[PDB]
Amino acid sequence: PKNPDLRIAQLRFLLSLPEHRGDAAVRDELMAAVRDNNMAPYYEALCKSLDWQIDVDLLNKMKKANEDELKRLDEELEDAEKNLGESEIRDAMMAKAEYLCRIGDKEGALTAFRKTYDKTVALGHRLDIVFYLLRIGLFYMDNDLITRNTEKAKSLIEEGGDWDRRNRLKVYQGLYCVAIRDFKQAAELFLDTVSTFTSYELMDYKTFVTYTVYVSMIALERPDLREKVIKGAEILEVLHSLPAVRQYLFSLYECRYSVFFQSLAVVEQEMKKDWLFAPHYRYYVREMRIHAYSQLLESYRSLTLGYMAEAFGVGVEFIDQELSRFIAAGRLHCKIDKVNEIVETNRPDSKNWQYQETIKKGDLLLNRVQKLSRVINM
Amino acid sequence: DKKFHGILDQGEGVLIIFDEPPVDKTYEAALETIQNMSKVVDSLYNKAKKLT
Amino acid sequence: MSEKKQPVDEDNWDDDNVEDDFSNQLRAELEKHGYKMETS
Amino acid sequence: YLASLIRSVVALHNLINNKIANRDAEKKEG
Amino acid sequence: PPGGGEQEPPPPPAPQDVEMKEEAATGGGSTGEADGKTAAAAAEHSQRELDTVTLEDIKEHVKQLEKAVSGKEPRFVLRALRMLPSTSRRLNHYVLYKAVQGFFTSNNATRDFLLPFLEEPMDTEADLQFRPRTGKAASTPLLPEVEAYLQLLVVIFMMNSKRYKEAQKISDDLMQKISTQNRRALDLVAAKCYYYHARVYEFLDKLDVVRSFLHARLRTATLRHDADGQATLLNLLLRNYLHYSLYDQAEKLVSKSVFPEQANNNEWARYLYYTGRIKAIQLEYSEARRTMTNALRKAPQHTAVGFKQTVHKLLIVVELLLGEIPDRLQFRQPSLKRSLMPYFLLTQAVRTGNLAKFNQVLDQFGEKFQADGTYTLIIRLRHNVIKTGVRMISLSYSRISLADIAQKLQLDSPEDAEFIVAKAIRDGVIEASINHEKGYVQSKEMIDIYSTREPQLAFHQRISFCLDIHNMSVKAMRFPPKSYNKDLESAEERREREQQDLEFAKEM
Amino acid sequence: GLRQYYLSKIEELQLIVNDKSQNLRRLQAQRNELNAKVRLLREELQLLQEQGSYVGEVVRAMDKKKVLVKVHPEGKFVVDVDKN
Amino acid sequence: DLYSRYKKLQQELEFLEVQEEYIKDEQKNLKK
Repeated sequence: PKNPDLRIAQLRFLLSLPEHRGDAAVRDELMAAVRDNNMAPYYEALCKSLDWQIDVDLLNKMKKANEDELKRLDEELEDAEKNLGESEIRDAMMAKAEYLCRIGDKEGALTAFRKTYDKTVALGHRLDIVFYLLRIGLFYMDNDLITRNTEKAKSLIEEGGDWDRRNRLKVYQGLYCVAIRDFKQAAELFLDTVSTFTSYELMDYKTFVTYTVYVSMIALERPDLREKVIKGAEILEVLHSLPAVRQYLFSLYECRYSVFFQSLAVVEQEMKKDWLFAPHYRYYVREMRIHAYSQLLESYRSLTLGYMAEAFGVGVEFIDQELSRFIAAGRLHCKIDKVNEIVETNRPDSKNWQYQETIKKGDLLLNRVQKLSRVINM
Repeated sequence: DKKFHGILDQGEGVLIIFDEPPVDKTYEAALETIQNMSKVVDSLYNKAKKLT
Repeated sequence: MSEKKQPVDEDNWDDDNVEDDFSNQLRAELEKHGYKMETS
Repeated sequence: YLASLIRSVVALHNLINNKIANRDAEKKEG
Repeated sequence: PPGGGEQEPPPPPAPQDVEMKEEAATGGGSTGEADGKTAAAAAEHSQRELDTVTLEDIKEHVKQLEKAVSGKEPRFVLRALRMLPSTSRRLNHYVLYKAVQGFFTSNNATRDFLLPFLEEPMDTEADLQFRPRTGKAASTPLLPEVEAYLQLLVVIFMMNSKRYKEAQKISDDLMQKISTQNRRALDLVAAKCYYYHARVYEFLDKLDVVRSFLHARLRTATLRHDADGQATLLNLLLRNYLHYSLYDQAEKLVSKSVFPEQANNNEWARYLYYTGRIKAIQLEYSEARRTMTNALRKAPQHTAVGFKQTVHKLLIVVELLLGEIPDRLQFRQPSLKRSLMPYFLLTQAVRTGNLAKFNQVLDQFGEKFQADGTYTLIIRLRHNVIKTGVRMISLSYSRISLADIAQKLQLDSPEDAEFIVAKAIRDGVIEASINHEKGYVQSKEMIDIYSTREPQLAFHQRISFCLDIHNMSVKAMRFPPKSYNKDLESAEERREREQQDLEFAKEM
Repeated sequence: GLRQYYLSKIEELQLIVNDKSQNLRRLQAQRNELNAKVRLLREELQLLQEQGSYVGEVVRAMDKKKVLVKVHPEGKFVVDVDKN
Repeated sequence: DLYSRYKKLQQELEFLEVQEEYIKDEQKNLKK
């Protein structure tokens, strides 16, 4: 069973990427390993983590427990053939698959699951098999497995309502979308605060609310941030118990740019060490900052950079450098004059921006189609 | 709040009002059609390369 | 088949060069802490 | 521009179909 | 005895058994089909022989002690092929020799019996009519002494054998230059022999005489025919000139056979790489991009390691010379990350307008760049850094003092800043103007590019491309169909039945 | 000395003929396909004026190539079977 | 003899050209 296992992965990461963080999780992760008679995590964990030179006794005893359980399950299979119910051998191997998946490695679990997928004639059991496969894919980050299982589940759930399974699949799909750099679909799929969050396997509700507010700050704009995330009764009730996130949202919405930076720094520190946000934790930040810059200049026309010093954050040189490096990137359409320190605004037409994207997508597709054309015909 | 598009000038306290043309609806359909064509070209690999 | 050419010798979210341009040390400390020290 | 792109894609598909369907005809003669 | 009584003899018999169907059976099949009735361009044995040579490069690695594989050369030399019963008797004698080697010890041609392999073509009642077969057997015997050269100053024997093979090739070019069957079956063999001789010379000899011989052979060719022989020789000559520091461009710009239009996607990559290198070293950058992209994209897709390293490195260097290269290593390989990390630092310094980082990386990796043979093409780049800095600071600002320009470009002198800005303005890099009396620079802002003509051209190019590709596809349409003479409409004898039924209906 | 002259003249002509022999076959194949299509169309026009054939249910067979069938808008018919 | 080879080569070249020409005409007329 993979209901408690997800947390283990986090601890693993907390020892790999964080250089100095190697003292706290090292004991409770090993406690979780010594419980359940684990053997999967430390074929390579001992290699990557500390040597743990005094380990052979535990290894041998855990192995012997593994063969004991496997032999008992096989003898249950053998007893089950002679007097079968729904081919009770197949229910027995379904029961063995969870243990093999929890203790053993991936290939044995996958083979057992693909063997037992051919027994069930009920749709719910097939959906449960698919959910185990998806959870394993999330645990070990297998892109093809995740994609194939997601499309198979979406095809299979069409028969029969099963709206609970639909909500669970939506949460899983949102987690996968936010795992990659796709925040639009992640914030779109995270509208299940009111349509139930019974998927307590992956996480608790409070983390779900924090994730959904974090992605809603990226994906959507003011006329919707004022309609869905600031007016929601349930999200506001939950947020009332989290002063930091409420402050971080109200600071941006109420246009208190001075206090915004402290919350932004704290949040990015939090998500740097956090799972499934680390590999691009910088990119998120590089939006919010520039986003705030684009949320102030659009009202005035000739605001001086002196005002921004006390209104946005101290340091005229810092603001000058940031503004210059963001102008050079082609976004944040404005202009700055340094002889008199004056910022001017402009309004480019929405046809130039809607043209380079077409040309670049065309270039990429042409390269791909030429490669395809000359792969064939030697 | 995008219910009124113009601009404000603080030097003389002057509200400038201007209009903008509606967004062209021809391009975005072409963009997502290009994306669909990219998906089709991607799918052609499994049909072609699997025996060559 | 082949020649071996003897006589000579998404996986990452999205690929853009802006991500690797960064040489500073985290906005929290290098910038916000560095200029938020009360120099003013 | 778009129409030319679509025509090129269709031509590649037709070439693939013909080559695959015709390469499986020489071995039937033995 | 126990150690080698089951594993050592097996290594001899397994390699001998593999060479039985690798060269003996393959040789017989080529003799009966490729060297028998006729052999076309897509000969079933020519590609087979090339693949066999490539495999044999990693099939036999030891010196073949106790004639494990060395006696295969003595076995293939003991072939007559004079008559069908005579050929059968020669094969039987070779089988008897193999049986003796299984029982007794054959000649251990392991760095000790390469000399006695010269009179074999004149012995064993061999049939010299199959000139391509003799040439292939000589190239393969040369490869056995050229597979690793045995080092320890043993390249002299390989060079002597190569000289004998080259004399045989000159005789073949002399014997029926019209090629009744002299060159029509040995042209690929002649190209391979020339390549092997060039490789041996580059290994342990001098290329001046090889260059003269290659030029003479190419001059002898290109008159009787101008295909399959005017490319490998030209590539070898270009490589020989590339080893030195000659002009290397006068010969390439006069030959009309650089585009033979039939290269099997093999010599085209080398020709394009050489042309791109010459063009980049010849103060020309616009033309070489297409050629070098074609070179990189024509390379073998699987296991080409050392080759795409240098060409892709040169491609990114010259693209930096032009000034835009974000994507280079989206196909990372286990032997690709190590060899491309230093140039990463270069482009990271190049993209920014600063020049101190340029020196900071150059004074560090100058020796490494020299070891890679690109230092002369890497020092002429600071101008591009200044250009990109000026362009960026023109895009960012609109009215800026020149002292700040000098400070943010750290040119160490404000007086040269005005000269640099003027020079940039004159060639059309920017559209700004500077006031000498005041000091600041007033950028000129003019934006409305959709009303400009240029998008039309930017679409014309791709439209023409997409119109060409379709035509090419339809040009490669009907090649696979063949022998479709079957044409039956409805039946053979049904017409009589229909006519009888019509007559019966009319009568009634 | 004239023999080398003659052979050098012969070789290139032989190469040119060998080159052209392929385009000839391509053109012939295309022409054959189009002509077959046209003739098939005309014959298909011709052969559309023949009677249709009924559909029926068979109840049981007999000896020496005889079966019993029953088509709904009529009685039961005992008939024979074609040679195929 | 070698003269016959020469004359045969010229005959084959010319005759193949004529065939190619009228096959092009055939292909043009068939669609019409």
